[PDB]
Amino acid sequence: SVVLGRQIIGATDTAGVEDGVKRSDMAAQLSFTVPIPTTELGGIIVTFACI
Amino acid sequence: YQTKRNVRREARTLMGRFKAGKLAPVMAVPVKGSEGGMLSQSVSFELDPI
Repeated sequence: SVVLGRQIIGATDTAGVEDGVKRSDMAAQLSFTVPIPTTELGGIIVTFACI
Repeated sequence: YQTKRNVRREARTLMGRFKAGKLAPVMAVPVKGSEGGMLSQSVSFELDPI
């Protein structure tokens, strides 16, 4: 699990400066390394990614 | 019976707008009889573009 970071990009044109227009960008990275459990009949490893 | 045995906990986060020049209330924490402890409050400020 992780909480997304934030970066703010602000407009510079006249309309953006007066009104104060800005954007929020969110991104994250996740990775793991685990051993596979050996079984006589095998199995299926299903991965999920939920926001 | 008026002695501390257990504890309470409150965590209120609020957002709003208040006009300048006005004594605007923001929060009201209740305190009952025979109670005490620590209170920590924080308020941010952000004005419209000038």
